[PDB]
Amino acid sequence: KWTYFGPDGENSWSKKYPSCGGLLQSPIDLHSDILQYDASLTPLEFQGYNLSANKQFLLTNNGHSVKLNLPSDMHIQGLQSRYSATQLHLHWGNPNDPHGSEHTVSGQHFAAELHIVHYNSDLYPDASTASNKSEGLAVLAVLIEMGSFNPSYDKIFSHLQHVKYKGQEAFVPGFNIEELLPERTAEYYRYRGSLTTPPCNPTVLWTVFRNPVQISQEQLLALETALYCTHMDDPSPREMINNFRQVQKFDERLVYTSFSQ
Amino acid sequence: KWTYFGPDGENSWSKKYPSCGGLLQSPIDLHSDILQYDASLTPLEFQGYNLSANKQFLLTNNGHSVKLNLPSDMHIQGLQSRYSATQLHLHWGNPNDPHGSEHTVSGQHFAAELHIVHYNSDLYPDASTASNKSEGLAVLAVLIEMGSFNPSYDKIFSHLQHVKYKGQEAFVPGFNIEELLPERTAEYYRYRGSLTTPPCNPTVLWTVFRNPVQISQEQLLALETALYCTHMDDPSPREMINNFRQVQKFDERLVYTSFSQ
Ligand SMILES: NS(=O)(=O)c1c(F)c(F)c(S(=O)(=O)CCO)c(F)c1F
Ligand SMILES: NS(=O)(=O)c1c(F)c(F)c(S(=O)(=O)CCO)c(F)c1F
Ligand SMILES: [Zn+2]
Repeated sequence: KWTYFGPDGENSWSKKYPSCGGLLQSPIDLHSDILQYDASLTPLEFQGYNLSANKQFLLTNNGHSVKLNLPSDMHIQGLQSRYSATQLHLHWGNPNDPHGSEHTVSGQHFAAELHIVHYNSDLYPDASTASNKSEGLAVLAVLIEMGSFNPSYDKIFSHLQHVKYKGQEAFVPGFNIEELLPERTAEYYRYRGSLTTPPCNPTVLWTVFRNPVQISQEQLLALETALYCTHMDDPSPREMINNFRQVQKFDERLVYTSFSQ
Repeated sequence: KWTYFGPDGENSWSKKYPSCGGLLQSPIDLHSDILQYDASLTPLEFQGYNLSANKQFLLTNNGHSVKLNLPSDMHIQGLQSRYSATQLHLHWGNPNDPHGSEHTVSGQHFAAELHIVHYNSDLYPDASTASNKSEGLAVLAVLIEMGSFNPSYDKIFSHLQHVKYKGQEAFVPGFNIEELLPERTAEYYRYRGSLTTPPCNPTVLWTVFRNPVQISQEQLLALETALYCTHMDDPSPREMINNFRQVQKFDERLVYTSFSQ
């Protein structure tokens, strides 16, 4: 299987996953020279993000990240098709180099990055069918930096203790996923790109919010140190750290912004 | 048939060149979390770098960078063996994006990068032999920013038109190679890494000088429009632009600095 380190690391993904060496690869550096204001980029509307407190949602350690399954009535309104949620998950660095976002801004990482994955439910029945198809996916990316304690992110992080090892699963009671989004979600970067993980299909409409969220030093350290990418009984355990892809070349292309200011 | 762009680009190099997916890969981003001062890193001495103006040195297109062959009596003093020079070459961007260094510093690219490749001549008869042996090679890297015209670099750039296509060769009169190095060569970054091109052997002792040199906008444009990766008669010409590898993960590796700060 693929990993972020050693022989099955990202320089080797294209051997079993040819799209990882093809066009439109993500993530990318978002820097001034390639930004272009596009007045067409109006605010997204987040529908069904207030998940029933009476429902429980599956949290899984899948050996690559921690993922929370989301219901298909949750969706984004404002794009060419309805894009329905399927899962969220995170990417981070490590305590010695706590700079593990996937996208960078003017060459700089953030501490971590949250992805809320949606699929084109007008065209496809589910995210696995959509993922390799034209206009299949839309991902929202939130950049995460260290700062004040974030009660909303703790609604996920308080369960990490139950998903410590690969394959493990816990349930999270519904809460308002919109609380994980930053201020002024009207301000965002938008470009066409790819999954940042195998099979790297170039099927993702990216929206990366301009403003980061904050979590505390303790929360960031918790995320960096809670999980393993190996099964519980593995005699050679490995910590799940540095689970981000390096930035990809992006030449003669623009990233559109909904802000000029 | 490896390239820097498209289907045979750097995410695919490991399909033919396994070490490109292995450990110790270069280049890297030099940033504070991975730096450590090392007082044992004393100044290098550059011996036989003042090449006779009455002698000439072969410049060649190899379809990857322009390389200038260097004589083996040119060498570095100060490492744990004598390292004798073999060649120098460059990496650069393109006219519309002059940001093609390989190493970055705190997430920023420089305009271009000069590599002066040396091999351990105490142990090996030639750089090719050395290149697949541990610490077989020592490369000096100079970061190049856009600035003032540089007459010394122009001693190379003025000959580019005789080496416009793959396989072409030209002769460059000797000059003092030390004129290509920056100020305060005593301050450098040192780490164990790899070739930045196929076959990506993890056999380089890297020294990246702290301080950049300048070349002008017109010199960068000349360099970025002078060369092709393809033969003269190729019916599908490809410009030699953007010939730099993305930075590589580097964790549980430190970069040692000969400067505190
Ligand atoms: N990092 S990323 O947001 O690019 C990304 C993933 F990591 C990811 F795992 C999926 S996926 O929803 O698992 C594919 C459908 O089965 C994605 F669809 C996806 F887009
Ligand atoms: N730009 S770089 O300096 O790291 C570099 C290479 F990438 C590189 F491949 C070689 S190489 O030793 O000629 C090829 C070995 O078969 C080099 F010699 C070399 F110096
Ligand atoms: Zn992701």
